[PDB]
Amino acid sequence: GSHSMRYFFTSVSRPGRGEPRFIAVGYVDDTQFVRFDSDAASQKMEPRAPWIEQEGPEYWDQETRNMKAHSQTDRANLGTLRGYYNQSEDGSHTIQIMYGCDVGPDGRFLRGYRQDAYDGKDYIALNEDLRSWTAADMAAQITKRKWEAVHAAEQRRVYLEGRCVDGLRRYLENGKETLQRTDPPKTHMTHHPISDHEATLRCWALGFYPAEITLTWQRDGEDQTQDTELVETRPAGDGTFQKWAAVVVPSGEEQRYTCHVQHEGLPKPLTLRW
Amino acid sequence: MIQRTPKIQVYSRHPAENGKSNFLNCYVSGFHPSDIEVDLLKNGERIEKVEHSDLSFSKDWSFYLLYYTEFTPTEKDEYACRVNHVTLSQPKIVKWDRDM
Amino acid sequence: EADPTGHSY
Repeated sequence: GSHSMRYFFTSVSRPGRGEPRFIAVGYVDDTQFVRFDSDAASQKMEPRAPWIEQEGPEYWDQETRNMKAHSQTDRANLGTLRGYYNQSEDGSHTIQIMYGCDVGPDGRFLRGYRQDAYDGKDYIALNEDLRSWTAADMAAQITKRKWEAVHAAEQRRVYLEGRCVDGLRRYLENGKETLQRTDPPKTHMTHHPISDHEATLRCWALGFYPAEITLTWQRDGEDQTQDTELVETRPAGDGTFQKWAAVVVPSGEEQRYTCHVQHEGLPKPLTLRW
Repeated sequence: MIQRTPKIQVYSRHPAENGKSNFLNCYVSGFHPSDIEVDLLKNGERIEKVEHSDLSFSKDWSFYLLYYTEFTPTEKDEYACRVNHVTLSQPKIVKWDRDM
Repeated sequence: EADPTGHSY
């Protein structure tokens, strides 16, 4: 299947309370593999997946340099944006950045991304063509003009089509025993009387990977979409995911209902009946 | 800037089995700004050791975090997650229910 | 691997 690598960065100003908090995380697909935290003791990029630990000292040194540089740029940028917007020094502000690339099953480049936000709203984004920018407001237009003058877009494209792709490809091979696996959901149904005349049926999917899954309820074969409560997909804490769907049914009618579970790790979709 | 209030789910890593060691999770998502207060409680009392995932965010720029602790559920012990955030007037408590 | 290039706004 297709794969992705993403880095997510958050810097938050802390007026009166020292330097901004900087937190960086890297992902391959739904799996986190590196982190940097400015308040942590190491002051290094750190491994968060087994398969990255075998990268040598020069990898860790370089990634650490990259994080310090990102940190420092964000710090100056918090000041810059505060000036563009005429904001009070008293307020806490946030810069977030995401970038990364997607590859197909043959490792070929599908698309790249680079997007910046200020205080949780779009600020400036690289367009899909990897040659132009979308600025969200008048302040971001200043940045757009600057990044045009310094040919930032070409620099991003070089990264996104090159090292982003090369890195992801190496990671997918090195961590193939986990990144290229699919853990099918462990499924079961539970039953919870609400009264003598009603019960909840809950259809569970646990321990699955990757995160994408569909759970659907039927009554006599017909989808019950509107009546179905679906929780948001949630991390188990061990690298796998969880989800459930529930329906409220008339007591005595539980056996008319079925739950269908679809996941790429299943030989065939599963059907459950009380 | 617009602020967004956290969504909260409290649950266990594994289906609960009384007397068997497990992990208690509190997954907070869809919030902004990132500053947040998340404690895990046993019988109304703050659990001492709680850790959390590395701050990340979704497509709409809102943040998410997993907070967790080892626990050994029983019939009688009550667990909860207590969340405060700038958007909440006062802390919000969500009881752990082994059926959700 | 992260992008070594940073840019001021």
